[PDB]
Amino acid sequence: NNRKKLLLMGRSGSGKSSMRSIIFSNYSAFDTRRLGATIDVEHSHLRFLGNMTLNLWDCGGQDVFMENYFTKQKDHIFQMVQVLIHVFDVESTEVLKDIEIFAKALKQLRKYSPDAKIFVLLHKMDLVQLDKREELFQIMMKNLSETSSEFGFPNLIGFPTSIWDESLYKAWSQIVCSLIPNMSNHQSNLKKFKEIMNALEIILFERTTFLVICSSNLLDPKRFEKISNIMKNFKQSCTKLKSGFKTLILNNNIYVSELSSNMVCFIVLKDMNIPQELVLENIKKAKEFFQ
Amino acid sequence: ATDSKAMVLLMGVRRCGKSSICKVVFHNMQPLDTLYLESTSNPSLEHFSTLIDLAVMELPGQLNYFEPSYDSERLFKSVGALVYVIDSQDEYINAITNLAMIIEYAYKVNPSINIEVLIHKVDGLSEDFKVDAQRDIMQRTGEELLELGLDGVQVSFYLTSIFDHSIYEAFSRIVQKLIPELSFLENMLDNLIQHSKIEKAFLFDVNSKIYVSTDSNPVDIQMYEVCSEFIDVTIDLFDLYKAPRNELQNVSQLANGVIIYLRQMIRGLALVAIIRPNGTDMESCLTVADYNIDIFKKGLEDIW
Ligand SMILES: Nc1nc2c(ncn2[C@@H]2O[C@H](COP(=O)(O)OP(=O)(O)OP(=O)(O)O)[C@@H](O)[C@H]2O)c(=O)[nH]1
Ligand SMILES: Nc1nc2c(ncn2[C@@H]2O[C@H](COP(=O)(O)OP(=O)(O)O)[C@@H](O)[C@H]2O)c(=O)[nH]1
Ligand SMILES: [Mg+2]
Repeated sequence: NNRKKLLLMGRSGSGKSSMRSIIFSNYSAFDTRRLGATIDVEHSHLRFLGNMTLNLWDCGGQDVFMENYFTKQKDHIFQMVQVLIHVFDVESTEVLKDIEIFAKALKQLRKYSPDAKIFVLLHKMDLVQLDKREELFQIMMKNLSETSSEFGFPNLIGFPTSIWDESLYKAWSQIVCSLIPNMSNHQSNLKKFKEIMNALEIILFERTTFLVICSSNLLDPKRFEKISNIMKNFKQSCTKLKSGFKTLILNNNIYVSELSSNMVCFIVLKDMNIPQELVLENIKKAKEFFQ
Repeated sequence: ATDSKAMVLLMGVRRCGKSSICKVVFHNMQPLDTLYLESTSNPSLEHFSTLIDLAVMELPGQLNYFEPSYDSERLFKSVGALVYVIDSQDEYINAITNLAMIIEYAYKVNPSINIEVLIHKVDGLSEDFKVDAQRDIMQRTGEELLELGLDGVQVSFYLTSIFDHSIYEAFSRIVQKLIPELSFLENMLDNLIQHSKIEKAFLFDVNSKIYVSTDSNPVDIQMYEVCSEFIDVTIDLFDLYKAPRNELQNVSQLANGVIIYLRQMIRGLALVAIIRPNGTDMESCLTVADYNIDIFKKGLEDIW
């Protein structure tokens, strides 16, 4: 297939529409307040990396809407599903029900799209106090894992998220990096890029969302998302100039350029003054291979 | 007590944000109080403690049952600027009313007073909303004061939020409008961008969002939002990999060609400019700025 269908389900207020809005619609964190409850299933698509396209299914979670996806349209909904990003609101009271509904969804999937990938997000982790944020995740993932296991899907992946930090990008990067087929060639091409630039490391980002695609190297493990987040924050301050990001050089050491209408590269250079010119040239041959 | 240079007054109904605002501002004004007081201390008018001092006043729902007593008036005179906080969360017609009052009354006692009004808590609001919101408010006072007989009072309106960058961009202008003694720096900037392919220039202290100064250029394009964030990019991106041009600098160029340029000036004080080249390439457009800048840099180095 060339198209991907993702299910963004969870109960109302889980904050899953804010997500989509920040990740594929250029919304700011606080910009999500005005969203308002989504009615039924709100559809969004996004051609991602040329050959691959995306079909995002944001399922308004008001109990009533929810009951209908599992009954009437369960075949419509759980039909041909690539991925399920189920979201739980860390501030929920109805946690046990929150989880039941999740099983309900797994039931409909274990049946209509059994090989779909399961992804869970403990959203709004910014409301929990730091000392607690970890064990609660551990505890929640523990339970969720067992439930997930009984409906077919054994090992699932978990991600603690908040629209107020970069933890949201890491999750969505890995999620989308699951639907990309051709990654062998990208790293391979990236690794070579690295050496011809003799850089400390090079990263690949999707021009539009600024999510990480791959890389090639102490250093911050969350550095990848923190880059996504910061550049996306720059993206949004550059609204008024109404022009897209082309390039940026930081201290003659870090170069960030667009390669094609799909990929952007980030190179931390290992030097301080390689003839800026001869470094850029190496950038222009790179476009050939990342279109 | 506070031996400050200016005396801003923050008035508004309870919970408008007048105390939260003081906290955010007093903090970001430190780099400046520092800078203009000793980093470079010249106007004999400067050996003071701090540049400004925000004295707040609580405003009762409606000013009918009451009007300002004398002690308030004696304050109005001491006050150089008057900042009115309109909580945008709720309705604001009777507030636009009490503003005409606070003006007329203040103005008789101390004209030449800066009257600044903040359309606050505008975080999480549609744009055409902020448009109407203001455009509507701006009119409702140009009528409320023509009724009060004083249409000549200059009123500057702002759109702010303390979870935003707005309150810093507003107060930046606000502080400048207040203290003229710190305009020699604005002037040095009107020179840097004078005769230039440079549109705007800000002087930001790495640890404050209230710019220290920028050009007199009228067409402020609210390029503040853009340059202000550029600093954070530079700092943040740099901070991750860290293990006449010997310092910190960052250059970025958009689709249409505009350039965001940042160059450190003096130990934590950076210059952020907007450079627009009609075709002229970057590499050399960049070098010609460096000239006017390196000059400007010396200028600050001379007075420091
Ligand atoms: N504290 C915190 N709040 C969030 C976060 N994400 C979203 N919110 C807030 O929660 C609200 C929930 O709204 P949505 O995201 O639109 O609701 P939803 O999860 O998409 O569900 P819908 O009503 O069912 O269809 C918004 O008002 C946001 O301000 C978060 O990460 N942390
Ligand atoms: N959303 C939002 N809340 C704000 C803003 N400014 C202040 N607040 C909140 O408004 C409430 C009252 O603020 P406070 O400073 O105590 O008001 P005061 O009584 O006038 O000093 C607090 O919960 C603040 O955090 C703003 O710009 N946006
Ligand atoms: Mg929603």
